[PDB]
Amino acid sequence: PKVGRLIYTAGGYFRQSLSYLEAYNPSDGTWLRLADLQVPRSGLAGCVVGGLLYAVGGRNNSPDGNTDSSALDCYNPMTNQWSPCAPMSVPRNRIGVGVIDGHIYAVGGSHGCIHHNSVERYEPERDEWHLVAPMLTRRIGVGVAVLNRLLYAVGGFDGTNRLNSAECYYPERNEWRMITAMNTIRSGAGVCVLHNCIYAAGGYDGQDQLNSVERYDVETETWTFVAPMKHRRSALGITVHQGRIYVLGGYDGHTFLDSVECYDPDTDTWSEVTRMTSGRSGVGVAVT
Ligand SMILES: O=C(O)COc1cccc(CNC(=O)Nc2nnc(-c3ccco3)o2)c1
Repeated sequence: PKVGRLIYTAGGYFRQSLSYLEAYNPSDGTWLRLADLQVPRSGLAGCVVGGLLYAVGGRNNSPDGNTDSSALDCYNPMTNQWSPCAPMSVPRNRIGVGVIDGHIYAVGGSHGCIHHNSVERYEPERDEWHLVAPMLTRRIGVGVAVLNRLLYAVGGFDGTNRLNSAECYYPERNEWRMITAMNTIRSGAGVCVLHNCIYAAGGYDGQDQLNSVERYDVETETWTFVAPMKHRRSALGITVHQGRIYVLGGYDGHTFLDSVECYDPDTDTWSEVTRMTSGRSGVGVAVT
């Protein structure tokens, strides 16, 4: 094929919610603009299932109004087209998603002043949503990752407190269990899994955006700091591509970042590999 896997960035915020879909090719550093979202959105989550890109929740924060989204839309790289899917039970801004067994899990997020602890599961082959057990904590700006077929919800804001706690969901049981809490309080952090560990990068602690990064190891059941990113940021996009973590854009209290940093787990170092076509925060990112 002309290209390998690409890192897709959908939506985001800059002065207002965006409809951009762009793709970065790690092999030659080129960016490509694709079909716009049907509705602008930011604070959404992105994931892939069966070669299809999904844009979940978020909100359309515009000059003349704000509308939280319960929408799920699907993008097909093969034809460069967006398709509306069944919507979720409720709008979820600052949502988290994870994929397990080809099913998409929508986690927490908010609707107005409602901070969800609820969680629902989407089955693409049926285009239908079903709620599952709710998290033990209400979490918006929660980070979500999957490890050993278990869904992890990390940090966030419960409506009052910003959290350093994290919990794990066992689909086979439909039970949530708290795990060791992180070193740092983080809402709107970038959370992903890489080489059998969960990473939590950046975020906001209630006083400033963060550049520190920590890693959870399941057999020691502990969170350990790794090399920090060069640029502090919350509401960043994050994904994994061939053994490395990519963080995209974000917000640091002063700027909408276009910076994209890459983490090398073998040397424990971060490098700025490229820049988005324009700075922005709250993007949905995935690789396919
Ligand atoms: O809805 C989202 O996903 C993000 O919402 C955010 C995030 C960070 C800051 C804000 C506040 N909005 C904001 O600062 N807008 C703004 N700032 N500067 C401009 C601007 C500059 C020139 C023209 O407009 O617009 C909203």
